[PDB]
Amino acid sequence: AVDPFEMVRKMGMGTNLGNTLEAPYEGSWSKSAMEYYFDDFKAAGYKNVRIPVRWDNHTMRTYPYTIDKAFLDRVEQVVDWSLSRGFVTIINSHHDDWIKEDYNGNIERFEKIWEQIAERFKNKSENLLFEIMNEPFGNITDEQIDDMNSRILKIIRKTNPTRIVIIGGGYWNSYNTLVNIKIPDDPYLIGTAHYYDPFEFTHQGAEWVEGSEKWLGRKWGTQEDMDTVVRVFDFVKSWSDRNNIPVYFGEFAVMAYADRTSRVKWYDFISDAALERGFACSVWDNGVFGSLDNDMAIYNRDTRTFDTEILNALFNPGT
Repeated sequence: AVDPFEMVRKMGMGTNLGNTLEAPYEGSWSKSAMEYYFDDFKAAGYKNVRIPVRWDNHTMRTYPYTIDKAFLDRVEQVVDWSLSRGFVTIINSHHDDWIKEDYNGNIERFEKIWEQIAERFKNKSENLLFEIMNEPFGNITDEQIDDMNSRILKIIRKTNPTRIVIIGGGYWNSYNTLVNIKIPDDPYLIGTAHYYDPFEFTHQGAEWVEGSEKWLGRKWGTQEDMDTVVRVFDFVKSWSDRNNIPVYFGEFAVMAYADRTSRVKWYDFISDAALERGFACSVWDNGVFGSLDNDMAIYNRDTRTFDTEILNALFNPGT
């Protein structure tokens, strides 16, 4: 039982375990979870690991909506690796888009998932954090997002009275949305946004983004570019102060298609701006270097090395 604002301190700067467990089946995308990734992340200086989890294919689609024991075991094993090394560890539901596309029909099932997650991990260390829903988008409404956060939080608190829960809002956990959510009356909470602004810069040539090709060549680094990030982070910091709730940037990254000076600068400036204000961070890393199509990578899981230049920008002040 720990104050959110200390937890955000301890979290400092960290990483996602990208395209791993949130893929339909583990290994269908980037390489499955391995114990040595955590040794490497530790040695790199990351203080937290966010672990995306897609529960869909491991969970029954009829009552009682049970999660395959095997799959919880697998996730418990990976979480345990994280907690063992002293990481602040975060599990969520990610890419579970079925609940976003038909909130009304599916909310029973989502409730059941989170009941079971809450149960299995009830006894873990306080450094295990639950994050309710990655990136709401589409059909689901703001009202429904607020309803969900309150609903699911309640289910979690039955078995996890004091574990910190992370909540955000719609439009891909935008900051614009975070600032307007209805915060449940609970003292163990953190709010999150994902920062990918400007989207056309950060996602240029991303193959899964219809129209990406046309942004190729976009640079980033002007005075105005920088001012915008500060103005937006101030705005988020004010919300944090007003509502007495810490802020967490669960994802940020840039396609390797981006001009190399622009790319590294962007990582540097976002880190330095978030951390200046006491925000926790987890950098997005999908471990993909070829094709550039799919590259938002830092750590190569085969060669067991890091894009050192970027890694340094995350931890150090630029100029």
